[PDB]
Amino acid sequence: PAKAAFDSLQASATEYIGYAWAMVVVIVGATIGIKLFKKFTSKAS
Amino acid sequence: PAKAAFDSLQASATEYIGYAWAMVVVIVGATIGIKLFKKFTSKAS
Repeated sequence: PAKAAFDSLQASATEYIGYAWAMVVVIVGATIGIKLFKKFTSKAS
Repeated sequence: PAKAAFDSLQASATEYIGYAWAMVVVIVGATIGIKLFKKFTSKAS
């Protein structure tokens, strides 16, 4: 029982890591994009 | 008669001790296993 329990728990943890990574990638890309747009547009002009 | 009676009684008691020990070993192993699984899985996560 411990075998299956721990294996399923690890698999679920890995999937959750995957979804979390996708979401943080999206969020971080958006925030760095807005910051870079602000900085470049402000300084270059 | 007392010789045989007491010897048979002691032998039967010893066998009963054996079966009882086997059963308690199984039960205690199971309960400690479930408790340890709960504790480790809860804390480690």
